[PDB]
Amino acid sequence: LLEDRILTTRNGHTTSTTQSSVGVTYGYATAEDFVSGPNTSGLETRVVQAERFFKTHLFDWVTSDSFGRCHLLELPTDHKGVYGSLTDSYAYMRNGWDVEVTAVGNQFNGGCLLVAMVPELCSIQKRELYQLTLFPHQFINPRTNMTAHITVPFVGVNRYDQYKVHKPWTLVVMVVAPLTVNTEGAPQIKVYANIAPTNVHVAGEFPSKE
Amino acid sequence: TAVGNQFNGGCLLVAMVPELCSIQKRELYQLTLFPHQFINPRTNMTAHITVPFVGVNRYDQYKVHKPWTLVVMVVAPLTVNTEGAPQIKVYANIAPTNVHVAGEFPSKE
Amino acid sequence: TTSAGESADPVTTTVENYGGETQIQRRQHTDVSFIMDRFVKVTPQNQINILDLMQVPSHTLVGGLLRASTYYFSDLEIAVKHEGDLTWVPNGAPEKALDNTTNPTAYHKAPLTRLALPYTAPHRVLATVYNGECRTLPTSFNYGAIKATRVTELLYRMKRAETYCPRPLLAIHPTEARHKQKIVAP
Amino acid sequence: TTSAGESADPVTTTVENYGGETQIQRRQHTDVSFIMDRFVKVTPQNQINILDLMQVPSHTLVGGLLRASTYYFSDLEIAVKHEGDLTWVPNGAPEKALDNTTNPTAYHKAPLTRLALPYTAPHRVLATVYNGECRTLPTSFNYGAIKATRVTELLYRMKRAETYCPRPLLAIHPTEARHKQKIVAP
Amino acid sequence: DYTYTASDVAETTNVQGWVCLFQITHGKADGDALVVLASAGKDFELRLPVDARAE
Amino acid sequence: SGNTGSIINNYYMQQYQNSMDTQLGNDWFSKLASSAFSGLFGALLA
Amino acid sequence: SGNTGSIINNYYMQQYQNSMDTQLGNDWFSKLASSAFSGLFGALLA
Repeated sequence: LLEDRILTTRNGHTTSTTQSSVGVTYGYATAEDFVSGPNTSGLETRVVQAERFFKTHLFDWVTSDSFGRCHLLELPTDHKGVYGSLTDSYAYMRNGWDVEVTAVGNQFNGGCLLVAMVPELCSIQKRELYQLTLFPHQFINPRTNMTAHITVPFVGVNRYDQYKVHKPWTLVVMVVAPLTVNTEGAPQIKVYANIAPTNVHVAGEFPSKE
Repeated sequence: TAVGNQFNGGCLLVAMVPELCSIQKRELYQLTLFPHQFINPRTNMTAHITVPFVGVNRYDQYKVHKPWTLVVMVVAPLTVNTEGAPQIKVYANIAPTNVHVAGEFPSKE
Repeated sequence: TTSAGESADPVTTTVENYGGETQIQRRQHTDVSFIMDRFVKVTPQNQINILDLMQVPSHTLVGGLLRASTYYFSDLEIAVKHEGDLTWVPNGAPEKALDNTTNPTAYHKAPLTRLALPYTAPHRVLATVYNGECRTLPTSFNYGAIKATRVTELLYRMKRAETYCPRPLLAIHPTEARHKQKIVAP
Repeated sequence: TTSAGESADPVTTTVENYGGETQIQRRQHTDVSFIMDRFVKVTPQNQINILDLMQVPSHTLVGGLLRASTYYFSDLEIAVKHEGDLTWVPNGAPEKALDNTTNPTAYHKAPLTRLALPYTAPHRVLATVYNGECRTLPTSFNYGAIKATRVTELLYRMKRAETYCPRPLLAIHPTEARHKQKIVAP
Repeated sequence: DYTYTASDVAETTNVQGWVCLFQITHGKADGDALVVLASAGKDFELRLPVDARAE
Repeated sequence: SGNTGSIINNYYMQQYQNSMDTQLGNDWFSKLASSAFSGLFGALLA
Repeated sequence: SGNTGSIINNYYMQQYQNSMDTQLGNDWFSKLASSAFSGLFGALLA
């Protein structure tokens, strides 16, 4: 009746467990490229305390959404915790993302979401949504699962970034088949993301405002 | 740091005192019981003291307890004579060492 | 010897500098354990007394010397003259516990009760001074509490004492050139 | 960890699951022998007292904890303040035996009599609760009885105690969000 | 290194923090119960026996 | 073994100080507490 | 070790007479006083 595809991800002192797992999609690489190059002159450092899960609501999947309905979240996003303060203390940073997206209704719902991590996503056209599977992705399909998990490294024309002006990654969730509730389905599904920065490195310490 | 020049006279004692809930006057004669160094213009301009964490608890809650007080005391009054600097501003340059944290707070969001 | 006085490295010259000879010293009377280890009288409350070493007056030998340290550790002995039976309760007990006799209660036996008690605080050491409010000291800084129908005399004796970080120890300030006193004489 | 909660096999997770470290524990104060082994006061009858551990009040440490077991075993010590001489008689004695001095009689010696007594019941263990009438407990559940012209104080202390089959141990139910108390403080 | 098992009447804020249980979402679980129990961990330790009326 | 702490030996024989136990023919909660499952049960990741 | 002077051994175990210390993992003023400079610093003459 229910399932043994059971995963626990731990990032720092935060853990997340699902019993409907499907596995994790690794995008573009299995490990980060070189974190120390000439552009930081050996002055960069890792700050392990920012590597942990933070949470955000994305949207509510309702039966009136149809194929192509999208929700985008540019990354990094607002963060009121230590990763967030890192961006006000250092001029340059790089990190990857460990991403878990949840859409829980129950197994009597039908329909399907595609969740993908797309780099440099300066908005998308309608016909391009038919090829969104070219990006690191996973589906959420209620008869099988409730969680999508994607892990992606840092990418960009530069080995360290200035996040105050450039966002390398956008998480996108797209309705590929509309939600059905039938007589026993949940009446709508709220979609939430649980995200952890991975490998965060900073360089170039700012003055304070004092 | 207390920089005037070598034609000033007088003397400062700088000390790091633990748990210094204020000091009495007669106790200043024994401030050298604490980690200290003097600044005496004919010799030097910098005092440097390094001290570990101390306290009844192995980790502290700094929002309610301050384990260390830096104190600077005039032990002999400043003289300027004809070539001394006319006064000396005293500045501190301090670095936390070995900082360890535990018990992460929520954000205000 | 001359030396750099700004530095704070100790300099100890000896009489050998001008031809004398340093003698041998025997310093067991200034050993911390030894010297803290004797009883001192405190004025008691009538019934509930919390066992707190900062009650010993600061001019006494044990009070003078305890305040010359900032952190300390010791076990404790107390000798108490009391009416009724005496109950002790450890650090952290509710005050009402002082009325339940399964807590260590010593039945009256003339003329006084001498008790050996363990250190019981939740801290690795206690302190004579604490810079939290700046006078008041955290309430966990105590060795428990005692109660009897009337307690008449209370003496504290520190056992196994350790002291860390010395603090000023002040003598009487004389008004004349020397503090003069009548010294025991035949 | 997830697990099957219907099952009742104990699951003990540790802080290592999210990167902490389990520390060492020293649990001698919750050892049954140790913790039952201290005196507790009962209110006596004037003359005949049968020695029954269910007389110790259920809110005391020893009463709370004895009732947290369903079968127990121990030897016993009693300390008694009494006028006259004190006679003890074993389990199963006729009540009249309490007047014959060849039964263990302790002659008055101020201020109280402390006695070591054996377990004497005909059962391999006794019980704090017995489902025969369903409140009353079989009359053989006792450690004998004592008698003196007047007994003023009676304390029981369990020796070598064993407990079998744990039963509910209840704290005060707070009325507010936390049960708050005045704790011993300097 | 140790904390008090009792709560002092002076202590208005809880001295050892809070546990916070949240529901992230549910799909049709309205009215269902999550039951919760507590047990001692591997290094839980109680010391300094005290009898204080209480039951 | 409970709350007892004299180093020297009792003046009375054991047969007078305590009752003596006989045999015929932390035991259960200790075994129970030691058998507790302390693992994980998923697949762990990172 | 403080002010104690009985030659015979305590009747009670050490675990009852005192609290027991635990370890994790005249010390400073003795080392400090021993390190004191006791020399001269000039050249000495006679």
